[PDB]
Parts: sequence; C-alpha cells; structure tokens
Amino acid sequence: KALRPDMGYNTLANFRIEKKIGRGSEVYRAACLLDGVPVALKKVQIFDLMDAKARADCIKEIDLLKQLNHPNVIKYYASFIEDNELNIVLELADAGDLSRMIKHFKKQKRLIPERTVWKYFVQLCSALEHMHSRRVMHRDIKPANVFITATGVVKLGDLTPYYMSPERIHENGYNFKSDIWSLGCLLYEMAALQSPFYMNLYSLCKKIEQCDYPPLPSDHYSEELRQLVNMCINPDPEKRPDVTYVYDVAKRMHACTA
Ligand code: NI
Repeated sequence: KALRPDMGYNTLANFRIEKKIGRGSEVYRAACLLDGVPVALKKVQIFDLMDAKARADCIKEIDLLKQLNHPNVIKYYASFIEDNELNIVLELADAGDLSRMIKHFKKQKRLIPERTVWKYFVQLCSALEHMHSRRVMHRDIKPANVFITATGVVKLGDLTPYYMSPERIHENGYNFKSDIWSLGCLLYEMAALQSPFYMNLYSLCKKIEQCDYPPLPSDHYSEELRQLVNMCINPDPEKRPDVTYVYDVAKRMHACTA
C-alpha cells in the first residue's frame, strides 16, 4: 500500500520487501522506505498456531525486547499485528554467524586461536550483560544464533534446543543461569569445534551430572579460558557465575591476548 510516514517502522506500507531469506515464521529482507535502512522482516502466524495466552506472552516478551539497545544485540525495531499476522522488524544480520565460522575452521582443519576466541566471545558477553542488566533472558544462545557482520561485529540474534541445560531437560524454569549454561557451552564449542555433550535426554542427563565432556587442550587454551568454561557448565545453576563475572573475565583476557 501507500507510504504512511507518521507510522515509522510500524506498518508494512513503509517497507519494500526485497527477498525471502528464510522460512519455516517466514523471513524477508526489506528496506525501510523512510530512511533506506535494511531490515529483516519476520512474519509469524500467531492466529494459526498460537493460543490466546501464548499470544499475550509472546507479545509481552517482544515488547520487553524492543526496549533493548546495544551494538552487540540484534535491534528489534518494531512489532505489530497486520494482515492477521505478527510482524517483527529486526536489524538485518546477513553476512554470517558463529556456526559458519566454526565450519571454516573445521574445513581448514585447524583450531580457533585463543585470542580470536576472546575477540568474539567478549562481544557476546557484552550483549548478554546488557540483556541481563535489563532483566531480559535470551533463551536461545547457540552458534547459529550469534551473527557476525561483515566487519567482525558480533550480533546476538533474535529469540529441540541446541544447548539443553539440566534444568530445561527436566522442565524446570528457564532463568538467567540457564543463559550462562549456554554461554559456557558456546565458549567450549569455539575452542573444540564441537558441543561439549555432542543422543537422547537420558544419556545427556547422565553426561552432564558427570562432566562427561572431553577436556580442552591446555597447550592451546589457558587455565582462565578452561576454568571459565568449567564454571559456566556446572550442573548446579547456583554454582554458575553471573554474566557480570563472565564478562569481566572476557574483557581481561581479551585485553592481554591482544
Ligand atoms: Ni535426569
């Protein structure tokens, strides 16, 4: 339809869809016509798959997400109902992700150097500390959801889970410490090019309660990095550190490995 300038990013009429870039919700690359800014436009059929209650929860959650504002977190520009669908307008992160980065290293048959691990991990910690400071849980930390722009800037992405924390396996509540568990698994994965517990939930539970994951090599990864992983993936959420402590370690290690 026709441009509605008063409406900012809150109406489909102010965007030109350029391409479908994802599906399964459907995701389009679009441009905001008011300012030429590129966006990801996600269309969710919340009336064909969502209960009255889940709809309010999902919406209240998106409203909390829109208040976020950080260079390392994907910006939620807007969300609105139109054409009987939920439309979420997101910062476009198009150039790649941590999952792809790890694949490059696997293909070149080499490990990610420690300094490179901290270079990206510290930015991820910055994102997550912003979120936790705003009292928002991420809930889906995984390499494919950690975008990396073309200039190597980390963008923590929009919210059978990739990393299953013990409390989630047994259907306890997801909380801030569950984010820390995924963050620890991710750090391990950057260093090992494989998830720590790479099956079924019962054998997964067994391995977790017995730290049955292969140690990282001490000749490539410092005690600092290895201990930080170890504490973040403690089975007991009370034993895991808060994001503020993880972030502080990341910043110290980034500063002296560079
Ligand atoms: Ni169990």
